[PDB]
Amino acid sequence: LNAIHRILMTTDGSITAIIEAVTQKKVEVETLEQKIIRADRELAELLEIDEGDEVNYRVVYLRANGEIYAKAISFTPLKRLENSFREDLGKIMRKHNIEARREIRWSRVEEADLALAKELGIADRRVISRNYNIIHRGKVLINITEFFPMERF
Amino acid sequence: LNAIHRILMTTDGSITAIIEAVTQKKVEVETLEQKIIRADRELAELLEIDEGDEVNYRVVYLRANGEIYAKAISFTPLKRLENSFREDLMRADIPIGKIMRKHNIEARREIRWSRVEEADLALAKELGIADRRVISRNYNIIHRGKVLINITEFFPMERF
Repeated sequence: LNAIHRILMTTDGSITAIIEAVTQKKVEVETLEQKIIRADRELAELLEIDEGDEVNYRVVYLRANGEIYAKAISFTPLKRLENSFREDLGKIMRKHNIEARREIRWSRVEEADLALAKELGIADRRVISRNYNIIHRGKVLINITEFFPMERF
Repeated sequence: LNAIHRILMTTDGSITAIIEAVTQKKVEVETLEQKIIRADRELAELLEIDEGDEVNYRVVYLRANGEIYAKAISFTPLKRLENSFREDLMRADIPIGKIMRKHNIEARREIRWSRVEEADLALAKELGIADRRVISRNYNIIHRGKVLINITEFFPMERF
């Protein structure tokens, strides 16, 4: 673990700002899936909503230079969206002046299922992964899981 | 400019966490001073409060080893605080970040400057630095649409 790796392991700051500072390039987001799904029991618990509530499920790459620096999976309860914010669905957040806090649930170094390894196009299969909530008006607004290919940082 | 300097320039995460990661040492926060001041015109404007309103003024060091990795200067209008938040601030030894976590403060940030300078002789002596370049930043923490805290931070580039 180098110094960037260790900052990634512990930070509660924007991961896009870190990527932009490291690469000195703007992050480009590619959406790989976006679906409305119904929350099961465990997802309902995580998002503090009722089982069967609608949740926006999104999978993305964050690119910088032209390489993938993160893969990110998010769950956003629709019940929780202001009507403007809903039609739009971090860029949505600075744009709407959203006040929130971040709750880092876990972070870890791991391999890196062979699927993910091939997807990201990495030789060294070590990734940092983390999970956090974005808390707005005292409730989970978004739960985010992120994967950082270590050899890229 | 290295990657860590550039991270420091833009980050909205805990500077305490970043220093502990870079050094792999625990940081100790020293509150050098905490005072009550009355806002003059420029402060009242910075904080959008009334001239004469009471402001908590706090100067802090982040040390890792025995070396200063950051100096932070904060202004916090006392009227903008709930009772228990205010008392925690008055306790003086509880870092601002911890106070906000403890009270579940939701916020956003507005950066006012983030730049490389250009440290005068006194700040250089104060930090104990040969190369005088520092990252200087200033931002407001906005809560409930108002300025909760204005924070200035100096990081000696030498230590990173």
